[PDB]
Amino acid sequence: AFQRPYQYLKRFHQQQNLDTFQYEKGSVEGSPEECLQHFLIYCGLINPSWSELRNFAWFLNCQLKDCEASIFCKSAFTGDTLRGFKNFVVTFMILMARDFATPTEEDLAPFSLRKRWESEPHPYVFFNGDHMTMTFIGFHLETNNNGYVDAINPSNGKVIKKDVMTKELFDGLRLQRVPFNIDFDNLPRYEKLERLCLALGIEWPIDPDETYELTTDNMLKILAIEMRFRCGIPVIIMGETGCGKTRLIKFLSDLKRGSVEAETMKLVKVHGGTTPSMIYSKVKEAERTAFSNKAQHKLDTILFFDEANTTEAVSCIKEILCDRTVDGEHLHEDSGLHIIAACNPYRKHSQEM
Repeated sequence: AFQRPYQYLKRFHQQQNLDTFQYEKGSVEGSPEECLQHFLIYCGLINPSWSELRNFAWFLNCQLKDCEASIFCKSAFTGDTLRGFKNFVVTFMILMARDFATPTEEDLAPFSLRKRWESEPHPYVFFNGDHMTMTFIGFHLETNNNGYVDAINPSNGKVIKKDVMTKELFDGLRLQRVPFNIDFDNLPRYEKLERLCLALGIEWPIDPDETYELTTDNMLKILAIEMRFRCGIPVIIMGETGCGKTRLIKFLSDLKRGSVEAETMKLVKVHGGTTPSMIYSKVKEAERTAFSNKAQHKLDTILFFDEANTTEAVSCIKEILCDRTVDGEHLHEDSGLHIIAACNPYRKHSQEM
């Protein structure tokens, strides 16, 4: 997980071609401090933790794994004019990592002060695992006067990521007919559902509930959640009780299961009275249910914690997924279970209130 992004970014540091195959499964020469510094500099954070670097590492790992899952490298080999694409890839991965995991009264400074909201760009590109294409939601591309293409956002304008790549990649992908710059504010329900099921790696798209209007921001948040618990990053959703959260991942799980009538979404209401024993019991029972579902259907269940902040056991809600442990026993990485939690924001009342 820490190796492959290191192998790519070490060669990305000094501008060099990468047409030679990578992932040799053996450790090439590498030193601790050089890779540590390289991960530090390209992350954006000036004072990052170790968890943030781990999160960036797993995100790059999962993104490169998606890249090798598709046949883009093989198509580059067989078409013989597709290189330099990986440079645009890696630049965009830095961009979405900066969109993902670089956060930032005198006592709510760490908690209430939220430097980033949903009123920020979400340029989202995924290499789907079920198919051999790529999909884009949440951003637009526009050509510039220096021969390159810049990224712009809806409702405003922005000049992020100047000087990305040349025109040969654009010509190649236009030959491959991949949906670049598709605006989802004027697309019908069937096509948006097809794109969503293409992105989540879901086969045989079936409508679970037509009444669930699925906006562009809904693409962004659903795919962010799925990406978060695909790459292994803990899923904590800092949305107010106003925002629709339970319905969101209920819809996600309903699509994920497809047509089975088993129990795939376990909704645990977290609450002030949630003693730690409550949490371990619920997680263990849902973990046995996860064994059953994975063994019988090759299907992944989800354990969703509602308002997982009012309890005094938020550390219990943290250990189950940050370091993969429940009540002091190492949870099984093979088991198969997506544990997500929804944490309420922090803000004082208005003084008159």
